[PDB]
Amino acid sequence: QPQKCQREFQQEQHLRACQQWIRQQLAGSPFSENQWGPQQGPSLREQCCNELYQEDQVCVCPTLKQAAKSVRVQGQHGPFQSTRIYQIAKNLPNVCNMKQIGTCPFIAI
Repeated sequence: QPQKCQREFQQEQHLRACQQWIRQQLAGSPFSENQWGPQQGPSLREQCCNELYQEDQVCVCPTLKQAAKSVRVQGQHGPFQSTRIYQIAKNLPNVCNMKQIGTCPFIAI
């Protein structure tokens, strides 16, 4: 909503490790050893948890909704990914406390 960040976050410094680790929750990524998911890329949470905060708190959200909106869809995939994509992107600010105030206090989805 706030362009002050929605204009600086999407300007040319969106997210990836944040909107990418979630992509590892599917078959959209390879696998080798054991791990919560991205065994070959475990360094994504502590990375995104920062790569999402590095843009300040005015970017932590709802701006993130962006990097999360393009976490999969990119033309028309109907209501499917966003559902879980969000149900798994809502636990990010839970273990990556990056929103003290409450920009995107979503979860009841």
